[PDB]
Formats: sequence, structure tokens, C-alpha cells
Amino acid sequence: GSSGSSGMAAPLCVKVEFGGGAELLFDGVKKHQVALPGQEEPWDIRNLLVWIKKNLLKERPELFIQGDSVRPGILVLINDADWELLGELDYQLQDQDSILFISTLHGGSGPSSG
Repeated sequence: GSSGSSGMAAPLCVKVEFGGGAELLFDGVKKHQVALPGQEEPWDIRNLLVWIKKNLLKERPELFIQGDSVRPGILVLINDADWELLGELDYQLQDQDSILFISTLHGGSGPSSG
């Protein structure tokens, strides 16, 4: 089947930034340039995870995120706006969109010595 259809969306780019501690899980960097591929369907947070969990995320996911969704501690923010109000997984990233990922769970702190 040649010359079937034509119209493959183009690759979108998004600026991902992680607070303190999480950045380490990603080449230890404050800002990370992401470039998602192009397809018939727009890159939605749901999928985005799979990428940021593999492509970006260099360390074990179970540590940063668990599953297609962000851990119960990792708070994300799309364009300075809780992804909750927009769309935890319903949102569909288009382009020039900046995604923030902060970690407020891994805070090993208890019995002090010094």
C-alpha cells in the first residue's frame, strides 16, 4: 500500500524542570530540553510520563514515579498551574509548553546526631 495517507504531526518540544533532589534522577540538571515525536494524537501527560520515565529519567522510576502516573508525592505544574485543574492525564501537551516536576516525599530526616 503506497501513497495511502499523508499528515504525520511534527515533533513538539517542551522544557522540563525539576526542583531540588529530583534533578539528580535526570542527569542532575535544573532544566531539560524535551523533544517529543509527531503522531496522529497529541502528546498527553499520560504518555509524556512513559518518555520522561525512560528517555529523561536515567535512574529507577519506582524512585521518581510509579506507573503511567506521577507518584503521590511528585507534584507537577504545567505552565505554572497545577495539572490537576488543567488535566492530570486528560491534558494534551502541544508545544513550547514547560512542565515542572517537584518531589515532596523523599525527605529522609529524623534522628539527628550533629
